[PDB]
Amino acid sequence: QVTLYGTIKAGVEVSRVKDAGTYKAQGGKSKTATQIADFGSKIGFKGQEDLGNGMKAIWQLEQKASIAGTNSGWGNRQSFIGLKGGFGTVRAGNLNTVLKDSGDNVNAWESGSNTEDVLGLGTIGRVESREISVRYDSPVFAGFSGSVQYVPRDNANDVDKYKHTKSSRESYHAGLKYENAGFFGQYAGSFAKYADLNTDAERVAVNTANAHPVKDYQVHRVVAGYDANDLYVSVAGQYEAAKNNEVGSIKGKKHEQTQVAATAAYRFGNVTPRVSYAHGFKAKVNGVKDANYQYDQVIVGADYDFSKRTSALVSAGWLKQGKGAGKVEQTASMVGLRHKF
Ligand SMILES: [Cs+]
Ligand SMILES: [Cs+]
Ligand SMILES: [Cs+]
Repeated sequence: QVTLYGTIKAGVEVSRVKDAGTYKAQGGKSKTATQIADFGSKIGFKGQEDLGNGMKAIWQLEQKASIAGTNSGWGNRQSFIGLKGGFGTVRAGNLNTVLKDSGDNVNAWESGSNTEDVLGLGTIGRVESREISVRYDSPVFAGFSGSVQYVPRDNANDVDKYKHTKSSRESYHAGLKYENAGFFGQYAGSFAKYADLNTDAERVAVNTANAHPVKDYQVHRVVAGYDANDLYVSVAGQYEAAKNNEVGSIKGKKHEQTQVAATAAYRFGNVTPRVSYAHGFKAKVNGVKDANYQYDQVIVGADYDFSKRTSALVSAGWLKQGKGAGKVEQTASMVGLRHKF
């Protein structure tokens, strides 16, 4: 058995930015942008084969396939080969991170790439990635499951494979989840002894232009709530910390940020109204308070389910980043359609 699957999703987004620094027009306000945008349409192929003993071969090849014609590539969304059995599941390939998977219970919103941070809880998801890795996922037992995942040094830095001149960027990913009676709680995190961040505090490839080497890179996320009975509520707490590891005056000093997020939704027949709030507290950068990283956002909207596979989508969002006259405000709304096949 071999299956074709995917999601086609798109809409029109209206957005405005209030940034004193970049816009001379009155009040620091940009013009209003109106755009047809793909929301992340994708297409996949997957299969499994019973090997006879409660064991199965599994594989998946998933790709970005925006209906705007902007992606190219195979295997650039989660794609793997593995084996599943009484023992649980083992997979190797371009795999979601345990943090990336936990992101499903944090940020349910659909948007284009341009509005990811205002029509979605983009910022909290900055720690989420796909990685060339191996992963183990346990069976569920007494409502408990866990995952363990690893990125090899020579996958994190191909160039240095034979010369171990740069310190290793290998990383560890792990998670622990409990479901019972509509209640859920999970822990997800990662650790990298050495890593590299851009200024937005996403991880980037070693030797990327303006990458900032760090050491002791750790992320911790806790999410909890209730999902059942037409009611959805969740709350997430995230902690990110590292040491400056770039050679210079600031080497060894502490970076850190705490983020939180909350979503609630109710199902009214075919309509699901939803609201989300998130907050980034002031970061510590080289051991000093930095309110450029602080943010506050709120998103409201609704899905209308024409069918189990097809929804109309609407949302509106209001985001504030930084403090004072350096601050950026983004407002946006969209309307959209989603079809899962
Ligand atoms: Cs998205
Ligand atoms: Cs991300
Ligand atoms: Cs990556």
